[PDB]
Amino acid sequence: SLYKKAGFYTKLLHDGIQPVAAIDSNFASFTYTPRSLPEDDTSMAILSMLQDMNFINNYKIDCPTLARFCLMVKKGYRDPPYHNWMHAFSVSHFCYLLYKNLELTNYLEDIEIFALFISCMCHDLDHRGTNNSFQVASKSVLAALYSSEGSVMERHHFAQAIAILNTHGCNIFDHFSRKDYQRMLDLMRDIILATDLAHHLRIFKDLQKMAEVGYDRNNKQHHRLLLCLLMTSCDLSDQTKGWKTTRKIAELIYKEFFSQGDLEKAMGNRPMEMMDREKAYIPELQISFMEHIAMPIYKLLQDLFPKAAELYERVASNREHWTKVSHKFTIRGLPSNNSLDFL
Amino acid sequence: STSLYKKAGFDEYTKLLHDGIQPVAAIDSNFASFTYTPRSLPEDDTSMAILSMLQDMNFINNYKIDCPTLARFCLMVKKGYRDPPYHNWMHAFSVSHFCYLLYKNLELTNYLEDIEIFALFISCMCHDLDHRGTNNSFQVASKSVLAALYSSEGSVMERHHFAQAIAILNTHGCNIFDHFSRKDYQRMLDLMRDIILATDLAHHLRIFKDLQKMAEVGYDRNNKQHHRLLLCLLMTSCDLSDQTKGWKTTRKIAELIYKEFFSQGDLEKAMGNRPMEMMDREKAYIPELQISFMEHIAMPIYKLLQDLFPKAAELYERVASNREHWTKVSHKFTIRGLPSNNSLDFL
Ligand SMILES: C[C@@H](c1ccc(C(F)(F)F)cc1)n1nc(CC(F)(F)F)c2c(=O)[nH]c(=O)[nH]c21
Ligand SMILES: C[C@@H](c1ccc(C(F)(F)F)cc1)n1nc(CC(F)(F)F)c2c(=O)[nH]c(=O)[nH]c21
Ligand SMILES: [Mg+2]
Ligand SMILES: [Mg+2]
Ligand SMILES: [Zn+2]
Ligand SMILES: [Zn+2]
Repeated sequence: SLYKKAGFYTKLLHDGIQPVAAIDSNFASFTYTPRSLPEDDTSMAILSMLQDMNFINNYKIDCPTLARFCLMVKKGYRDPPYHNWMHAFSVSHFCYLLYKNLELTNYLEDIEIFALFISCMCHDLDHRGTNNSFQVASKSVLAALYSSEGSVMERHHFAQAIAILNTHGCNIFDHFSRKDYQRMLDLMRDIILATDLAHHLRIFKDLQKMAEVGYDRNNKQHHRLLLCLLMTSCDLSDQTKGWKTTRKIAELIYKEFFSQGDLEKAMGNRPMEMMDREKAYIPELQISFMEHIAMPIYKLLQDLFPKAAELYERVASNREHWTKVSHKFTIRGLPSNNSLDFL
Repeated sequence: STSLYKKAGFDEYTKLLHDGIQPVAAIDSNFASFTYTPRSLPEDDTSMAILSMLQDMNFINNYKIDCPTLARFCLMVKKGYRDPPYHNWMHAFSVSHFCYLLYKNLELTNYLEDIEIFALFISCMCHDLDHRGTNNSFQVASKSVLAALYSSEGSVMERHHFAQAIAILNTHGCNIFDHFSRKDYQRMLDLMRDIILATDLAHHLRIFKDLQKMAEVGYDRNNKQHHRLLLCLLMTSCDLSDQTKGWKTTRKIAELIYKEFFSQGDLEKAMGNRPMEMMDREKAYIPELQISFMEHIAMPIYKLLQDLFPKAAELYERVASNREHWTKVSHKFTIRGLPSNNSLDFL
């Protein structure tokens, strides 16, 4: 359960901004797997995506400040199996896919799309590989600061994002008007807080009604709800990839969750069944997660954007794959080597 | 028709700064005492009294606040309250005055940061902005625009009060803190959000055990959570401070509270719903409701305050004394709801 922080540029300045097709001919496709990109190329890909969406030119972002900000955000992640920089990078890449494939500019303002992308980059900053309930249980300084207001980790992720903006030479919004600077902070706060599953559960009925009635671009609340839905669709986007990606991400998720369970046991507390390597049956847990959490989010996305149909179909297909592979997975927890390759 | 409460305008200035800011002793020699009843000050003098309190606490000088901006901000906040019997500007003014009394009598500068005390006072002025004379449950039942915006997160009215405070700061010529650094401006917004949200009784009940733990172990001025808990406790003590005044005040405030609550109950009945017993003029027995409110909500707040600040003992004693007064009333009060003339002057 020990996950380290790497700390407390010239390559990016020389050729950090590349045409996205040079990264991969399939880079702007829903079939691209951003985890296939070497970690050392991810900062360049972030700048390339911001350039391709034209935010660097439109918002007059200083490229050296943007390169420093990207490197700070990357260094802001610890190394647990799942909640690491490669996860934030892949969530950011999905936001870019939504911009490139769906007609986002016809639903949201440019500033809202920009905040969604930056929020994707920052949304799990300084994650400890433990959930909100663990923060409360371990009586952590994060729980001491935020538990009374809800969403302990998410309030921390936003605080970490603000701390990077306040670091000398990293403020990518430095030249914005006081009104636009504040608008960015408010959007980042709302979007990052939307990543707490408890928040999604509380607003589900309202997202359901928005898709039922129809998206109204003149309704400010519809913009807020859509941003919440888009953010959760980016956070769960590993489930929209191929079966091999889904299988590997289950391995990473459960290695992280089971380490939390082991730590709770060492503290003399009984963990939730899903975090207990002695009780959890991964295929059943993943089928339930896909049915209750991921599939409804992508079905809502399909209802608002017809071009998103393939995402829901992929999630449903990955759910069916777990049922078919469960006959070969006869154990609780993970195998001795923590790998699901045998499936 | 008694549920219709108007806004004076939409979401007296030159006159407010003509003779300069008044020293508090010129307003009243008893202005900084726990025996002062701020509801006695004429409503037209309240904006000047707010500036006078900010000047006496040295916030205008220490933060170099622009006096015309502060005068406009004060007038916008005052105009931001509707006219229900209890949740009107005189309540926000009285709550702000109590904050000032805590500053003067409990020497808060030895427990909290200057910016925290400043945010507490501003939050007191703004904490019930645009109140409709209804509770949070009513917003959900009436399917209001406020419930549509905030019901999932709880504290519907309190999130609205904070939003209204922010809208005033965003009005041209009303941003009293726009010269603050980005870090300090954010600190002020976070403090105002937390302090206003602490006025939801459900929030107070959730943090109650932690407030008791803090009072038991002892306040630590180096502990950030202790500062946050203390701000919540002080805000709740300001919000219920009418109970620390004389019996005449407690009796009048019961009249105002129940006129407001019963109008909500009548409105719920007109909507085909059965309201809470405390809001139903046909079921409510005011002396017992007030004894319960005092014993289970108000007295524990002033007891925690006394535990943390010995000089606050007189506040707890006064609240306990007003509770004993309701026990005396319960043996000479034979009606449900309020009398037909809506007056408790028969007491
Ligand atoms: C951290 C958590 C989680 C984060 C965020 C949201 C929200 F944004 F929707 F609220 C929900 C859930 N999470 N993430 C995955 C991986 C992913 F599916 F994303 F590929 C999984 C998973 O496979 N099984 C789980 O029981 N929880 C999982
Ligand atoms: C609006 C409510 C109320 C506000 C705020 C808080 C918290 F901040 F503590 F949470 C609790 C309770 N409230 N206010 C009073 C008047 C006062 F006592 F303040 F003089 C009363 C009352 O006499 N009886 C009640 O049943 N509820 C009352
Ligand atoms: Mg998260
Ligand atoms: Mg209130
Ligand atoms: Zn995430
Ligand atoms: Zn109040």
